[PDB]
Amino acid sequence: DAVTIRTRKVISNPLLARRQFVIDVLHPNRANVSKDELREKLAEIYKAEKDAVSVFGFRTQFGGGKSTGFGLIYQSVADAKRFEPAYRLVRYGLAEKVEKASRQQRKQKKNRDKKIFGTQRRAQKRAARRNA
Amino acid sequence: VHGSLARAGKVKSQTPKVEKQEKPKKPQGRAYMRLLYTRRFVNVTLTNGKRKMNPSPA
Amino acid sequence: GKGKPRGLNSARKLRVHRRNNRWADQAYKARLLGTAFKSSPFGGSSHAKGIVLEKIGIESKQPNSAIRKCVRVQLIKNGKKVTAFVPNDGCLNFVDENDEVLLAGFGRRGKAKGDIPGVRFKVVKVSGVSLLALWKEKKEKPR
Amino acid sequence: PRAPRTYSKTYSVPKRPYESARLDAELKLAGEYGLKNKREIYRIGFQLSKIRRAARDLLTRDEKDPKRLFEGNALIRRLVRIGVLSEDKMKLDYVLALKPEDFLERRLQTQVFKLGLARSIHHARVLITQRHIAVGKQIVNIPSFTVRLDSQKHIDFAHNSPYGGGRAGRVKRKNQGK
RNA sequence: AGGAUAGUGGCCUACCAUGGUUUCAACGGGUAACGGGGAAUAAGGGUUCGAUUCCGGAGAGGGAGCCUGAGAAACGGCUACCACAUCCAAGGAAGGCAGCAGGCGCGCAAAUUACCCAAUCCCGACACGGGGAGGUAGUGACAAUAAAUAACGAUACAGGUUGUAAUUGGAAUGAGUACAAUGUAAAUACCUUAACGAGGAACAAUUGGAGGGCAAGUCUGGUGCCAGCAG
Ligand SMILES: CN[C@@H]1[C@@H](O)[C@@H](O[C@@H]2[C@@H](O)[C@H](O[C@H]3O[C@H]([C@@H](C)O)[C@@H](O)[C@H](O)[C@H]3N)[C@@H](N)C[C@H]2N)OC[C@]1(C)O
Repeated sequence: DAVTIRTRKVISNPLLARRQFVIDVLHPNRANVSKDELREKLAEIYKAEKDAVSVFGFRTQFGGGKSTGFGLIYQSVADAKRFEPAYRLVRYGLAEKVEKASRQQRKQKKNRDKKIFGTQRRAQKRAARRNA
Repeated sequence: VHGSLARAGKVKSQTPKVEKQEKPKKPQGRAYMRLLYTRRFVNVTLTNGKRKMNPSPA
Repeated sequence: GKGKPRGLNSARKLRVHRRNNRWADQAYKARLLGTAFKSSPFGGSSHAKGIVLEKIGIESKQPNSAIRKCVRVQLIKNGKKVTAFVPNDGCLNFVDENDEVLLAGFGRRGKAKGDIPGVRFKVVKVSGVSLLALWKEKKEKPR
Repeated sequence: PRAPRTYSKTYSVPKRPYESARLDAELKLAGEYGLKNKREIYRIGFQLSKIRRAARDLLTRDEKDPKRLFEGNALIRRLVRIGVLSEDKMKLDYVLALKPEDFLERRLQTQVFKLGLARSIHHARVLITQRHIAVGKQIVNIPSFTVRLDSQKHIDFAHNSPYGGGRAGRVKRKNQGK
């Protein structure tokens, strides 16, 4: 209801081929909209694609209503993929959260490779022959 | 007339036991300040320059 | 006049003279002799735990006449034997031989309090629970 | 590790705990401003006391002195802005006359009481606490929130208040239907 | 004068001289002594504290000796002894939490064997890998800031224009539970918010006191210099 998008402190960022500014939502009678919704409104306002828009860090003033945030308007999915981290892309869907094990499991494996010199196959076959 | 360790707890033991009385709770916080401010400066009960705050019933 | 040196170059005399005479100040002398660390029953702490060795009743000093209920205690940390006092009518019955009590001073800084001869500490807890709760039955003695 | 965060205290209890005169005066102030406890009196005493220590030291200095003028004028303006001082009292010598009855006027509890928003100052406190008040376009829930002159004009019911336009509340929505 | 050192120097050697410090406190002994920036209190002058977020030093069970390397007398490097201590088929082998978390002990006295490289910066052949450094959660009444436990009206009452002692109602609300977004590396929490959430609003405030110092009773029972209180 009467959602408005208000921008200040705009930096044209060619080094990362993007653009940095601050984004304010003026929404009454509502909790707040999802970040993705601000991405579609930013897209419609600035006639850029959805995947070239990224926003983050939204906080509302005391008393409800108005919220601030920070957003990036890239100039391709290619650019928004070149200059961006994995967690934002997993948020949107432009990537996938890689299925690594836990930190303890990975560290324990890496320490467990410190007890073998040379290739794993060599040790495996050697131990198999000695366990006959 | 002496004592010893045997008579320990005598008076607290033989005190007739009386329970505390159910009574309305008093306000906690700034309402208690309201109550004191009235009883001391609004409903003052001055007695010829002798203000008693726990006068015995007599 | 006044019997102290006033000269502009007399600082060493004044400083050493003050240093000598602070030894007559009991607080300063206790602190710099390390008496609390080397001779106090608690070794300089605020509280100490112990084991009850017996019970004792001590006749109060004049002009009072009563029997103060006190326990003989040996401390865990150093094995010293101290006499503590249990407050609150009906709490000598909460302490038994070979119980572990927690002690504290009477607030007079190593001196005796009141009409109680030669007693310097008060029992705070017994068997891990405070005497204030056992007296008011908020808790019961675990055995 | 990371650098420490600075913090401090905002009150100091009196050296004498039981003075009949001081106790009576503090109860009078609490009743006249509907305060929660004496620490709110203590805070005014503390902050006015450091103001007066600094400002006394300034008044002990000479006029036209950059330390003197700069700090004194800054203090004077920070005092006039909040409504502790008025328009004709920018001299640095009227601040010493200031009283805990002054700083306690500027609270939102007192201001909500003074301009008809509440039936009593206790009502004013429970309206601020229960979030029915608004200072300008910012909703305020802190009774000790000090109002300058600029926000003196801008105190009203919350834009979404049951008393300022919006769905009334639980007791209404549970009783009016029947 | 040489030797050694990266280099000065009794740093060490040879020969020689007999010097060097001290009541202006040497030397020796104590330290419940790492130093400092600082902290607490503070009319002024002072007193007391500083293991500990930054800087400097030192140590890695105790001692010593070395390798490598620009740089270590390094201990999450080696070597040996001492003390502890693990495995063993008895021939042998393997150790160093004053890193993080966790156990035992000690005591008056102090928290989870959690998540992560997203920030801070560091290292490497490196835009990419790694970082218990660090960051996020759990425990957390060490301290510090703000701050609910209620409020408003009416009857006859009471009283000299309201300041009135009770019980009659309409309302308001967040403590909490929970649609959703946000927050975030992912979360949690805060902030924002659907449906909920108070008359004994039992959604019930505590700790100490009432002879004086020192604020607040000579009211009722119990005891009877006993039991207890009492700085
Ligand atoms: C055993 N108690 C001693 C008590 O005897 C006395 O000690 C003095 C001491 O103050 C004197 O010494 C003192 O004064 C001299 C001054 C002459 O310069 C100083 O040089 C010296 O450092 C200083 N400690 C010393 N000369 C004799 C002791 N008995 O005062 C100090 C004390 C520790 O209380």
